[PDB]
Amino acid sequence: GNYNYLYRLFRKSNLKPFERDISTEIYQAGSTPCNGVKGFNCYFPLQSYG
Amino acid sequence: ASVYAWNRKRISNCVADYSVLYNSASFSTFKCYGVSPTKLNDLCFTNVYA
Repeated sequence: GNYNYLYRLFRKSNLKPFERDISTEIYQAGSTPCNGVKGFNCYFPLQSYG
Repeated sequence: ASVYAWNRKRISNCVADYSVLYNSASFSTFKCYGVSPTKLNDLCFTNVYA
């Protein structure tokens, strides 16, 4: 399993041309706030390929 | 119902407010495989089978 390559599955907006996103901040998937800690409806934006 | 005799409930001729269901935290698994949960309240479909 080569999981070293990751992609930005979740983001709050589409990217402008020639824009790079390198901020490893938590994503809020629901109305419940996450406050920077993982939990229910708090999924990490970056996921690894299997 | 049972798994071998699952009841198929058809949802049509109504407006579905997926926000209330999506914001309920009692569902321990809310996984989608063909669409986007954040786009459910805008897209349109012919009918829904449960």
